[PDB]
Amino acid sequence: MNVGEILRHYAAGKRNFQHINLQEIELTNASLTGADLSYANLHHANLSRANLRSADLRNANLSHANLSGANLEEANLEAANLRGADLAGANLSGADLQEANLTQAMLGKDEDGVVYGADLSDANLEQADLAGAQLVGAVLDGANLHGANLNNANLDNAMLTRANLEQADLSGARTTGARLDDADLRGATVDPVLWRTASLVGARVDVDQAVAFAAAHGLCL
Amino acid sequence: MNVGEILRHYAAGKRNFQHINLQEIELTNASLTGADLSYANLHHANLSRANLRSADLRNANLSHANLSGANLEEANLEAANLRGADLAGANLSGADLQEANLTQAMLGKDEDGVVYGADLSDANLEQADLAGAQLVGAVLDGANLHGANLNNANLDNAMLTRANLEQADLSGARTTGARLDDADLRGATVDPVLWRTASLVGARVDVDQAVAFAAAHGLCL
Repeated sequence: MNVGEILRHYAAGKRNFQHINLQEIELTNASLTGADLSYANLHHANLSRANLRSADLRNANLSHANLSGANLEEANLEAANLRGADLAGANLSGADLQEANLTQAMLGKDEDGVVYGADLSDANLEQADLAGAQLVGAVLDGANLHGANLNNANLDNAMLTRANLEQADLSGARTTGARLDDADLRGATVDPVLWRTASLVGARVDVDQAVAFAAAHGLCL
Repeated sequence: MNVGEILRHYAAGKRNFQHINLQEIELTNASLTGADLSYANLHHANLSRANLRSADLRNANLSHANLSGANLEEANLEAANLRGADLAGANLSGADLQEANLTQAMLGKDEDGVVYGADLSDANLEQADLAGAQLVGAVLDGANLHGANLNNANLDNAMLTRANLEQADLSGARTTGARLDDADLRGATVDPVLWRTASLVGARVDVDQAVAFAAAHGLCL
């Protein structure tokens, strides 16, 4: 569908656009709140600064899409393909992102020196795949990351306060300056470096993990 | 016995003086190496800078004695009464001090600002009573403190590297700047502050203790 047709359809009050193929489209600053776009094809699309509050995008293809500064509050993105997408500074507060594919995604940019961290406060990321994602300065306060895959992700200066990290895999993840106060870490897989880098006041941990903390500050068993 | 008699007896080669009453005597800079003084009464005596290398003083009464800078290398002081004795700067390297009473003793003075720490390297202090002793800047590298009582003792800036502290009671002990690298702490009773003050590289610890270390750096279980 082209831009003229779909703006007419939205303006007329139509909201069900599920499975629609919209690959490579240019829609900077567009506003399409409450839209049903489940299973839609949006590969390599430009959606910089768009307002998509309360959209349904479950299982949608968003690979290498530009979403810099976009609004997605309380959106359904369960199992959505976001591999390599540029989400620097975007607002995803309270969104459902369980099982979502976020491998290599840009969720916190420091490219020019300055931090453009994405907002993920209170988001559902149960079992989400974030392997290799860049989250420099991102804010994830209170998010549910039960079982999430964070292999080799960049979490430098990221805020994870009060976040549920139970069973999350952080092997190889960069955590220099990460802020994990009150986070639930029970059962998460981590490197010892984490214990020496992250702020961990109130962090809820396993016994295994507390011993690794001790060992990371030089204690020998 | 008076000073003239006993210097004559030592000079003639006599060495067995066990149980002798020598209370309040003035013997500064005296040299009486290899002497048998087991069970002797030496309450409130002045022995500043004396050489007593390899003496047997088991069970001797040395309460409030001045022993500042004295030499006691490889001496037997098992169960000796040293309550309130002034041992600032003394050399007790390799001495047997098991079961000894060291309550309130001065083993490291900072009275005028400057540290006069006593030397206890490789000493046997199994089950010794050190409650309330002042050990500012003392050096106890490799000492055996299995089961020693250290209640409310001052260990500020003291070196306890590679020391055996198994089953020692450190409740209330001041440990600011203490150096415990490689020390065997398994089974010792400690306050959480210790974990935030002492240097603990290689320190051998219980699981209980490693969790207290974690908890002392703010982790919540």
